[PDB]
Amino acid sequence: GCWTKSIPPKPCFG
Amino acid sequence: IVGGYTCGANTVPYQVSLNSGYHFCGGSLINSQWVVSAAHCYKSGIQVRLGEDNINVVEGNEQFISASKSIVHPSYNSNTLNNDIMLIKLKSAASLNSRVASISLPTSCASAGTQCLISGWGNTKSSGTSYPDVLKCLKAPILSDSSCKSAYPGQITSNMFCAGYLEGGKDSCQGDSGGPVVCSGKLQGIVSWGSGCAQKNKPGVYTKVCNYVSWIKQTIASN
Ligand SMILES: [Ca+2]
Repeated sequence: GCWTKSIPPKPCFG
Repeated sequence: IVGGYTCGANTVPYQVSLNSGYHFCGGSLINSQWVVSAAHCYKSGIQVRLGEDNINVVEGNEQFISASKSIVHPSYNSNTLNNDIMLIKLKSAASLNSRVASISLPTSCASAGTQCLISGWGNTKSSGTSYPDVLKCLKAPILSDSSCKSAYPGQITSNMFCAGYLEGGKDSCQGDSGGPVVCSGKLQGIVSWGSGCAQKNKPGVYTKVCNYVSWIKQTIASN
């Protein structure tokens, strides 16, 4: 699924 | 970084680690007082760590400096990730040296096929989790708009580009966000997002820095 590449990941719309 | 290699100590001297009791994002030093990162890396209490190779051992030549300001692009959108760029001002100027140096901003955009260097302390696994001590590097080409839009229907704006390998196995990953994509000595991208990491036909998506040069300059001047 759609995720940012931070720790932790945040969702994106996808 | 999945499928990358050990950069070598201080070979990416503009690379910084953003720390809040743990490494959570990367960034790129653009002058002695300013770091470029991703807007989704925004939070209070950011410490910028410069001159790092092994982020889990203190050698004595690191500079740890708090962020005094973290300014997201005013049109950042956390749903679409459009305008995923942030400027961090350091509370004190960094001391530039062999291990701490700024990366040039672009004067023109890059093109499909251009090979770029992507770096970070992010996850090195596409399934499961492994976080490296030392900085990892990946050479990756900018992909065509067509490839990018096929991979991410409805999701790619003029402020994004895809870079990587459609076969999978090589990508930026969680912990790499905000870090540099450098092409011919210019900062052309910021690690932003993707559908997982290193998956077939799901290349990394990056903020297109060349679109923001005027905003960067104006924001630095105003703050
Ligand atoms: Ca260290």
